Amino acid sequence: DDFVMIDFKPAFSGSMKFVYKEEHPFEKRRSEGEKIRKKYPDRVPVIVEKAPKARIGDLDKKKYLVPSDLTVGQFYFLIRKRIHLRAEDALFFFVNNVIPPTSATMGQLYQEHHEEDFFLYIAYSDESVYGL
Repeated sequence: DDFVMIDFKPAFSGSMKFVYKEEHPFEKRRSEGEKIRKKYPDRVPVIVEKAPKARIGDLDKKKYLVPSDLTVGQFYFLIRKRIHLRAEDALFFFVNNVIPPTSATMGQLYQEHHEEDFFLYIAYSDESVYGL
């Protein structure tokens, strides 16, 4: 009866390339993701990498186990400190090529955007457009 109301996404959404995915075979990632979801069900596994062409410090660690109820805004706050951003430095996240809502929880993002390996992938940048 009723129509499913589909939300619009830009044409380039889902075009996120990650070095992590190139360096770790899919089935190893997927096996790990399944296991870590069972081991820590109140956390979500997240890969965080610099966006292509970003001009910003690199993280020493890419793999994060994040409480599901942590907001995107709180994750910004933590990441800024890990790379010693200055007060005037910008930081943007992208999930599937789109800046996620600052008020979303990481668990909400995970539900909507996790990949088939059971990981959520977040790119970060000094720029507000992914890969610019």
